[PDB]
Amino acid sequence: PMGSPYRDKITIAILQLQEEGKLHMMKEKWWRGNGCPEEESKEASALG
Amino acid sequence: ELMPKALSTRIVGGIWWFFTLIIISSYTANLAAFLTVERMESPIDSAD
Ligand SMILES: CCCCCCCC/C=C\CCCCCCCC(=O)O[C@@H](COC(=O)CCCCCCCCCCCCCCC)COP(=O)([O-])OCC[N+](C)(C)C
Ligand SMILES: CCCCCCCC/C=C\CCCCCCCC(=O)O[C@@H](COC(=O)CCCCCCCCCCCCCCC)COP(=O)([O-])OCC[N+](C)(C)C
Repeated sequence: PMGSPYRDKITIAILQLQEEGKLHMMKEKWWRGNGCPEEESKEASALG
Repeated sequence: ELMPKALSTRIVGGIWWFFTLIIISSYTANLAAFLTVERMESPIDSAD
């Protein structure tokens, strides 16, 4: 809210998590899903 | 052993040589992929 005693406590706390890397660990925990098998997965090409 | 003599038949001899040049060249370039068979790749490789 408009002036809170919990902004600066979290502002320091978010900076701790990306220093430890846990904001990157939780990033790779949810956004990483199936690899979405790429366009370079030809494996066969009968010329048509 | 039979070769075209008139220019009326050289272009038929000319284009058909260029046609069978690209057919055999596209055949050999693709058949390297199909004899080098990419093996069985069941889409689980580790615990990750
Ligand atoms: C009668 C047969 C059966 C009936 C069937 C009908 C067949 C009729 C045949 C053709 C009519 C049109 C067919 C469909 C249209 C494609 C053509 C075209 O659009 O332009 C093409 C021109 O490409 C060329 O120029 C090809 C000719 C090369 C010159 C050959 C000279 C050989 C002489 C040397 C001899 C040396 C002798 C040696 C001894 C001295 C390129 O354009 P495109 O990319 O193809 O167009 C795609 C559209 N797009 C651009 C948006 C993607
Ligand atoms: C190994 C020794 C053999 C010698 C033969 C040499 C023959 C002459 C060789 C090359 C001449 C043409 C060179 C340009 C081709 C580039 C691709 C292209 O443009 O396609 C485009 C349309 O297609 C065209 O606009 C080309 C139309 C002519 C095609 C027929 C040429 C063969 C001649 C027949 C006579 C057979 C032989 C005669 C004797 C019997 C498709 O669109 P694009 O690809 O997205 O556009 C990229 C354009 N770019 C790459 C230019 C930027």
